[PDB]
Amino acid sequence: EPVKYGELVVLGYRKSRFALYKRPKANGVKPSTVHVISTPQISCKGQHSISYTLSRNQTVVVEYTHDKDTDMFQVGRSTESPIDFVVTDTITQSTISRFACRIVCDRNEPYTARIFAAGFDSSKNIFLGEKAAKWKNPDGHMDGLTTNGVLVMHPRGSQPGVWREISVCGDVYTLRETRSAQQRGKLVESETNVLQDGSLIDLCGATLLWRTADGLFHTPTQKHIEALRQEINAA
Repeated sequence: EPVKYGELVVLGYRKSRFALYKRPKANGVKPSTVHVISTPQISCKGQHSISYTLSRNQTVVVEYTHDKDTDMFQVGRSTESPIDFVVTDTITQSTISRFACRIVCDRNEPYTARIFAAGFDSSKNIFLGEKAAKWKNPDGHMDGLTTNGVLVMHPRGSQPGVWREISVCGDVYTLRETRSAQQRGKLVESETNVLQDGSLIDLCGATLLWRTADGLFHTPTQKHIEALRQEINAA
């Protein structure tokens, strides 16, 4: 009983193309207890945690727990243990993040893949410092954007679609004024962070092509070569 979620492919113009398979024992996490605390002078939890540091005092700490029905896959430029696919730039300095983003996959059918901005570090942490876009929504919960952000788009199946920012909790947002301003975009309550076949993900410095399991199983990505170049003409 082997199961492949799908595949990642680095668009040209540390490997080429990373496939994703349902790991034996669930990797996934999902958030729980929240702690809020002020301080004259970053902090977190010896577990999976995300830290939102609002003032020079108050800091929210969302401590993530084991999720039974999901697998996590981390992408970024770090080569430490928690990164599952190392992505280098697609050329000076270095734009991509060490822990760019997570791909969380449902372990039961139809094995949906969803993307989240930021990956946990070699310490189980995401840190969101003052100098980075954050907020609480009416839902009650905290959320933020990564400094550069993860941008996702999906084309019409004809193709070139619209680019969007992914928060650190899913939630789709319209682009910032300019790529990475502290001023975040606007919510899109009606779009999700689901990766449908042939979605594009810009990690800021590299682009990746998501491919659904059934996706590849019907069309080879070779036929989609021209469109991807016509569509990468969105930038």
